[PDB]
Formats: sequence, structure tokens, C-alpha cells
Amino acid sequence: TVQVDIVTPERKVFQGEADIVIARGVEGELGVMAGHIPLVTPLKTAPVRIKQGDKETLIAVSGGFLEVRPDKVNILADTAELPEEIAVEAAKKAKARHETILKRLDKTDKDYLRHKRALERAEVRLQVANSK
Amino acid sequence: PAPATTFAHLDATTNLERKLAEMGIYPAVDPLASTSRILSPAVVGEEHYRVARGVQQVLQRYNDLQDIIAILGMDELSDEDKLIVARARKIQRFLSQPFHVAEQFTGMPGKYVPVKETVRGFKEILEGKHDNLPEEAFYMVGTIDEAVEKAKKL
Amino acid sequence: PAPATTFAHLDATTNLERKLAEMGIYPAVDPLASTSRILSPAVVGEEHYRVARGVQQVLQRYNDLQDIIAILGMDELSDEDKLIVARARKIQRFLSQPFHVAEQFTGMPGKYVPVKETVRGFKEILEGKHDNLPEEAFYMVGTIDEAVEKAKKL
Amino acid sequence: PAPATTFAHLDATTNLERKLAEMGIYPAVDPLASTSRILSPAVVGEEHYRVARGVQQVLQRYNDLQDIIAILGMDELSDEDKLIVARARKIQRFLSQPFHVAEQFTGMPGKYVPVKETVRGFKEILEGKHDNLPEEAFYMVGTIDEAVEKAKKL
Amino acid sequence: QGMREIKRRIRSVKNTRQITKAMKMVAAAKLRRAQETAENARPYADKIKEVISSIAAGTKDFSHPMLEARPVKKTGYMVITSDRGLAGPYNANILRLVSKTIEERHQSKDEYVIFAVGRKGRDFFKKRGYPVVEEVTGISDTPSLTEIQDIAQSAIGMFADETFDKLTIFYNEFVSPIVQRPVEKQLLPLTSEEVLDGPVSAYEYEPDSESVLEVLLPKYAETLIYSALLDAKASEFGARMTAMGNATDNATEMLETLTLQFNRARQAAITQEIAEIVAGANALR
Amino acid sequence: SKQAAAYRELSLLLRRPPGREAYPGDVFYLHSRLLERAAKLSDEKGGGSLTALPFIETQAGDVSAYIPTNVISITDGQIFLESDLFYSGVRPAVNVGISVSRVGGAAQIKAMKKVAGTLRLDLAQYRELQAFAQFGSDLDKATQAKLNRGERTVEILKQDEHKPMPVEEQVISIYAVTNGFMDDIPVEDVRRFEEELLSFMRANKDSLLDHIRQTGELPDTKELDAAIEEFKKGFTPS
Repeated sequence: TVQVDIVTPERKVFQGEADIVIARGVEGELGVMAGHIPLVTPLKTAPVRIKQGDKETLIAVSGGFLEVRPDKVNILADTAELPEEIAVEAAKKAKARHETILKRLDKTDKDYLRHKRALERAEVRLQVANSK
Repeated sequence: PAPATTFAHLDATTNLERKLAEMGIYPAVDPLASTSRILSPAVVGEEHYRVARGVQQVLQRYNDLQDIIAILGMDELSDEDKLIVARARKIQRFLSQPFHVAEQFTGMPGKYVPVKETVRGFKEILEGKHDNLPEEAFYMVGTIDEAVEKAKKL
Repeated sequence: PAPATTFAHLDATTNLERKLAEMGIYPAVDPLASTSRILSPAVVGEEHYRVARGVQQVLQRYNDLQDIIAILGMDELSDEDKLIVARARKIQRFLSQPFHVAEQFTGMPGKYVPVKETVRGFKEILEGKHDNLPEEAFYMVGTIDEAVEKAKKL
Repeated sequence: PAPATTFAHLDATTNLERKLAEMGIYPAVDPLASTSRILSPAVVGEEHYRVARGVQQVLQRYNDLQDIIAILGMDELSDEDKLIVARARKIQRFLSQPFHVAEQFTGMPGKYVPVKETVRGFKEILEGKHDNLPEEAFYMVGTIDEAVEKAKKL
Repeated sequence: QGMREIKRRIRSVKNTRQITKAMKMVAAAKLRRAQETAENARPYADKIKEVISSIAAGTKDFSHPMLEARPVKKTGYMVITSDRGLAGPYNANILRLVSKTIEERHQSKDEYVIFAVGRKGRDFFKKRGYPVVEEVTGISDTPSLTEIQDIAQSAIGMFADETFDKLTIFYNEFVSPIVQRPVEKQLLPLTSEEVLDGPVSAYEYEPDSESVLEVLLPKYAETLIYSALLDAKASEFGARMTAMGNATDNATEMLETLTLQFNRARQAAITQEIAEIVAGANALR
Repeated sequence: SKQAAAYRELSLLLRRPPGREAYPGDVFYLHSRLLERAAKLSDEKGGGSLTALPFIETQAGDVSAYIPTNVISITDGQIFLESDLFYSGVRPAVNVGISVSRVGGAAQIKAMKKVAGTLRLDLAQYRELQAFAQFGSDLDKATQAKLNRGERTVEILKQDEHKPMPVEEQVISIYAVTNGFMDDIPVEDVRRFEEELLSFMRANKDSLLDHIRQTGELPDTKELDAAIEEFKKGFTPS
């Protein structure tokens, strides 16, 4: 196994030894196990899946990056939540807000990236909430 | 001793207070200290008693907050207490009424309000149906319909 | 009853107060309770009257804020009241004065301030002309010029 | 006038506190509120007075930190306070005592503790000789030797 | 005086003492929480610094616009204040420093822009006609980085496209629960000495070191703004402890004074009442 | 109060000297001579008793007025009522903090004495820590649960007019709220939860009630816990 920490600026979200850490990198899906080469990569706003034998745990991560060592695996992100600690109604209202604004906006715009990233944060929070 | 001894001889008491009269709330009737032997569900019905008791609890809570608000400020309260303060002041003004015999003091025509109409008016204020009307709209009117009409003038 | 009945027999009254004496404000004259029949434009002139009532208006508002200031200090006051309190405290100290008879107690030599200088000094304080000067500069001096001079060695 | 005239003759006060009785601290004498005119180096010795005042200062400090401890926690306290809090809790338990009259309530036999033993016991706690003993050892015993004797049984 | 008037006041001051005492504890709890949140934000920032300094250590002729100083046409000013009051001179002190600094440094409003973090500052700046470009209010007592991310990214973005050429931040620096000091700290441009001195380590980068660096440098600037917020929050709640601790001590002083006045009037009332009854009885006999 | 004033009338008309509030020097003696005749006799004297419930009407809460001061000191305890509590809906409007019974536990059966210890502790801490009540969800979990427990016990202590409860039904209602069987149920449903619980206990689980009637003690606690939990599943909140 390898020790894994999923952390935000304000708190530690996940702590434990994992068999494999499945994270969606900007270039592709990483499958980080023990004895991996030292690596740093940005992550897409997506669920981070941690397998501890029989147990699977999804963490909704947005605006984060991965830092691998052979000894340790770190994920620092803007937001990270386990299924139980996600506000579901807030995510639905956030989804409906940002998606309806985004529909009347081209890519050449000041506020396009802000709404699209906020929409991705909302949808990933809903995906991880439904797994519970 | 005189008014204290008199209390034993009464079935209903209308307790006037100067602090209400000093604001312009007429008739200056104390909504808590005024009492009646027939204020119960058996006589006036379950709705009347519940609305009457609801008015007293809102006005009681407003009095408990007045000394706290005065020094420490309005914005330090919770959202529940801020809503209670807003409705209490509207309830207190809707308890006021212009009298037929007091036209020379009020400067407006007097109003008669039926009981079923009165109960309906204060019920809608407790439920929160007139939260967007200003305070002066509730002041010196008959029915709750007249308060809706008065708010348009302001 | 004794001092109460005495008031009828007086054209002017100097009302001394223990609170001012314990603060070091001598003579300990209450500036609002002390009255005079000849404080009017006809006798003392328009400028004297206007400045006198201007001083009393500042001190009256300062008096109204004492319950709040005692608990919370001057932090929760509005920008307007902060200025009024600041001017009131300077006015309060410029109202004090060292006496010729009190040389034995205090050690400071006594001062005689003409009416023109008194009217001029409190006028300049009301106009914000000495807002920059610290409070102790106004305490125990004669003219406003002596307060300007005292502020330098302070 | 009734208590004021009575207090003119009093030499001490024994103030019983309900909160100490709820904790099991009998006799429930408030060690800070209870006072005596003869607590001085003249009547009792220099050592008695030093130890008594030391106990008061330690118990007063512990009483002041109750609000800080309850919310912030023990880590908020400095290294000096942590030791004072530990000794204060030992001191508060050593102030309790089994009574000859209250054998039915407590179960244990009663104890008469001389002044010299009382002074010596609280002196040794303030000096830090018994810091390593558990807090239950100081509860419901006579002399300081009985507290040390209780420690082996725990 | 009048007993009814005094006993009304005793009830008012006793309740006001209870709330001020309670708000000291509520503030003190939030002080601890702000410091505990800062203990997580510091290693988070140090980790990002470690990767940035590692990239720079293994790059020939390393340079980036955020690390480079340039002539200052305009300057951005982030100012942290509280939303709520009852924090002593906390807001007054920091706004005094901003007023003094701007008057001495600048001769016109066109030379700078203000990001108003907090309601008390926003109202101060708007009332006196200061150039408030952006604002944020309703920040929670234990704030996340997300609650200031939009205004921080906007402020960082305005430096990147040369809308202004410098960014500093004003806040009350936490020393202790009693002591909080107004300060000005530079955010952009970043100082190369304090950012590139992290521990160097060999990492592979995906897609590459430039792409990772382009994400982490603005992200590091966000955490500097967030760390200033958490420290300003610690100063706010500490200032509220002291102010409401004083208000509690002042309330107990006044409550004693009112209790003396009450018992003076109570004793005087009974003395007068009984004297009039006995005087009335003696007149008959 | 009205008896005292009537004796004052006669004393003043007979020209006996007036004192505080014009009362004579034997008005204390009047009430003490009355109230001491109420007593609990010994076994040798037959064992009978007279219980007294004297009234005093205070004026604007002035408990330190002369006639109130007399009757307070004479009696074995006081049930202080207040207008603030009455207008809020706490009825009966009993101020528990200042009210006293010097007889205390001796006047209770063993079941009531055991459950009431936690009740007086919980209710004291609630009204003491009521300043934190407006500050919702900012507090630590220690003071959070005590406020939730405290406001629920207040609803049990509320009671309708002319509806006195048997002691066996009181102890089960107090046992339920103090041990935390109403923490799950909302605050507005506590009074309805009580009425339906005692209806359930009277009909089905009468053996637990009858044990308290006969022995004057609590039944098997784990059996009582099981009986309440069966009802709690059948109950529908709102």
C-alpha cells in the first residue's frame, strides 16, 4: 500500500493507506500505486477513487493537483468532499445556475471559464453524492 | 392600593399604558397585561385563542429584545429574531385603531371592525403574508384590507 | 425643599456638581443645569448667544450618549457622533479654569479671561479650528491662545 | 439597617455554596467568599497567613480561567497556569473533610485536623511536594499523611 | 430615579452583561478555529512553494511575469475589514493606515484601485469617493479559500494583463488576543527570494514543467491572500474578545452603581411612607 | 394579602399604632399563629395531618414588601409565579430557580426522587446558558445537546388547565425526556408525544405503571426502555 492525503487549504479530507489511487489527470487517468516515480500533474475536476481492498471511496475534487512520491501521495485542491459531507441541494441550485448561464455564452468571453469550472464542481459533487 | 384592590371586582380588564399612548398607539391597550375570563377555546374558538396567544408571544419576545437591541444593535440578532421584531412592530400598529368619538384627535374617520375580520387580519400577519408592507400601513386602520390599500399611498 | 425653593429668588444660577469635581474639572459648573435670565441676543449680543447655545447643543448630545459610551466606549458611535464627542470633551476641558484663590491647592497661577476671549475661544472650537490639538492642551488654561501654546510642549 | 447594624459586630463569615455541595465537596464552605478579621500575621503566625493567601491566590486564578478552559481548552493555558490549575484542584479536594456527625452520609469515620497540620498540608501542596499524587487521594481525608496513605490504595 | 426607572435599567444592563460575556466566548472559539485553519493553510502553501522552487531550480534562464518587477503606472489595494462591528478600533485602525498611506503616496485617484474585502471597509471607501473596483461581503467566520477566490483571481488577473503593475494587501496582523497591528504586505510582484527558497526535489511533470508552473503560481498568490484573510479573521475575533470583555467589566461596574441607587431609593421610600403614616396618626391624637 | 388588609382596617379603627404599610406590630403574629396549626402529627397523636397552601398577591413582583416577607419566612417553601413566563406560554408559570421546598425529597416517592435529580440539573443549565440560544449552530456539541435537551424538558413541564396527572404517569414522562428518548422527536411534537405515550402505556403496558403505584419505585429500566421504544417506532412526527 501507499499513504494518501487529500487536503484543502482549510482541512484534511482523507487519510489512510490505499492499494491504488485512481485520479483523472489533465493528460489522462492515473493509477497511482506504491513505488511510483516522483510526479506532479494537475487534475481535472472529477471524482478521486481510492481502493482499500474491498472498500471503494469517492472524493469529489475540483481545482486540484496530484503530487506523487514512492513513499507518499498528496492531492491538494480547492475543494474536496466525501459523499456524506456534500450539500446536495446547494449543488443542484449551483448546477442549474451555471449551466443556464453557460448556454448563452461563447468561449470568447470573460466569465466563461468561471461558470464552466463552477458547473464542473457542482456536477462532480452530485456524482459522488449519488454513490452513497 | 386603589386600582390594585379594584382588580378583584372584574371579569375583563383593559389595561391602558402611557408608553403606547406616547408613541401614538391608540387605544393604548397593553396587549399582555389586559386580561379576560372568557379568553379560552370553549368560548371564542380554537383559532381565536391560538391567534390571540400567538400575538402575545411575538410581543413578549419583542420586549425581551428591546433592552438588548438598544445597546448592542439590530444586526447582531438572528434571522428568526429580526423577523419577530419586524412582525411585532406591525402587529402593535395593527392593534391601533381610529375611533368614531376621537375624529377631532386622529384627524380621520372612525372604524368598526368585526371579530372574525380582526382574527383574520392578525392571523395573516403571523403567517407572514404582509411582510413586505411598511409599518405605517398597519398604523390607524380598520381591516387588513385597508392596510393593503394604505401601503400603496406610501 | 431648601435648594428647590431657593431657585425662585435668583436671576443667575451656578450649579456645581461632584462628578465634574472628581474628574478635575474646576470650577465644577454643570454647563446645562446652570442658567441665567440675561442669556439672550439683546443683552450679550448675537454671537455670544449663538456660541453659547452651540456649546450646549454639543454637550447635550454628549450627555445623551453617556449610557452607550459607559458600556461600549466610542467604537460603535457614528462618524457624526464621534466628532461631537471629540469636540464635547475639548469644550468640557476649556470650560475649566485655574483660580487665583486656588493657587495654594493646584500650584498653577490664576487666570482672568475676558468675555470677548471666551466667546472667541469656544467659537473656534465649534468651527473645528482646533480639532488637531490634543485634549489636555484645553485643560486648565485661560485664553484659546494659551491652549495653542500648551499643545506645543506636550 | 438590620444587616448593616449586625455586620458592625461580626468578626468573620462562613459562606456555604451549593455548587461545592453538588460536587461532593463537604463541608461546602466557599474558600474565596468566606472571610475573617483575624486572618493576619499578628493573630495567627506569619506562615499561616502566607499559606492561606497562597491557597486563595491559586483558587482565585483557577476560578478566573473557568471560562477560558471550557471553550478554548487546556492547550490555551500557559505552562504556569497548567500547574496552578492542577494544584488548585488538589487544594479544593484537600479543603473537604469527613465529619464525625456525617458518618452516616460519607461512610468514613470523622477527622479533627489541628491548625499546624492544616497549615503544613496546604503549604506542601503549594510548594509542589505532592504534584505527582492523584486527585482522589486529597479528597475526604484529615491530615496530609492520610492523603499520602490513600495514594497507595488507588 | 424613581425605582421603576432604576429597576428597568438593572434588567437592561444585566441582560446586556450576559450577551457581551457570551459574545466574548463565541469570539474566542472562532479565534481558535481561525488559527487551526491557518495551521492547515501554511503547509498547503509551503507544498506549492516546494514544487515551484523545484521547477525553477531545474530550468535554464528561469523567469516569469509574476516574479518580475516593473514600472508602476497603477497599484491594486486589497483591504481586509470585518462585516460586523463590536470589534473595538479594529476597523478604525486599518482604515487609518490606508488613509495615511494613500494621502502620502498618491496625488490622484487614477493612480490606484481598491478591492474591498469586508463591509465596514466597503462603506468607508464608498462614502469618501475612493475607487472601489470590486468588493466581497458576507464572508463566513471560519472562511474557505473559495469565499475569496473570485476577487483574488480578478486581482491577480489585473496584474497579469497590466491593468495595474503592483498589488499589496492591508490587514490587522495578529500578535495576541489584546494586540493587533495594521500592516501593508506586498502580494504581486512576488519576491524571488521568498518563493524560490523551498526544498528542491526531482519530479517528472505532465504534460510539462511550464504547464504545471502556470497553474501553481496564480494558485500560490491565492493562498497568500487567503492566509492574510485567516490572519485578519484571527485579529477580528481577538479584537472582539477584548472589546466585549471590557463591555462586560463596564456592565458590572454600572450594575453596582444602579444597585446602590436602587437601595438608596428603596430605603428612602420606606422611610418617607412610614413617616407620613405616623405623622397622620399623631395629628388626630 | 386581603386577610392582612382586613385586620389592618380593624387595628387602625381601634387606634393601635401603625408601622410599615400602616400594619400593626402583631400582623406577623397573625399569620404565624394561623400557619403553624398546619402540621404532621406523630404516631402517638394519631398520625393525621393538615397541609396549608397560603396565597400572597405581590404587586409588580415586589417579594420584599412587608406582608410577602412575613409569609415567605413563616412557610416551609415558596412556589414563585411570574408574568413573563405566563405570557411566553410556560404554563404553569413556575420560576424553578427561586422556588424552594425545604422538605424536599422526603415528600416524594422513590421513583420521582430518582428521575427528578437529572431534571433540576438539566433545567438549571438550560436557563443559565440561554444567552447562547440565538447563536444557532456556532456552538460546540457539548452546549448544543444541552440546549436541545433543555427546550424539550420545558415542553414536558408545560401543562393544560384542570388536567392533573397521576404520579406514576409523571415519572415515566420525566424518565423519557431526561434519558433522551425525545431527542429524536422535534420540539413542537413533544407535548403530543407525551399524551400519546401515556395513552399507549395505560392501555398496553399497565404492569409498568402498576409497579410504580404499588411499590412506589421504578420498574426494570431495560424493560421500561423496551416499552418506550415500541411506541417510538409507531409514532409519526411532523
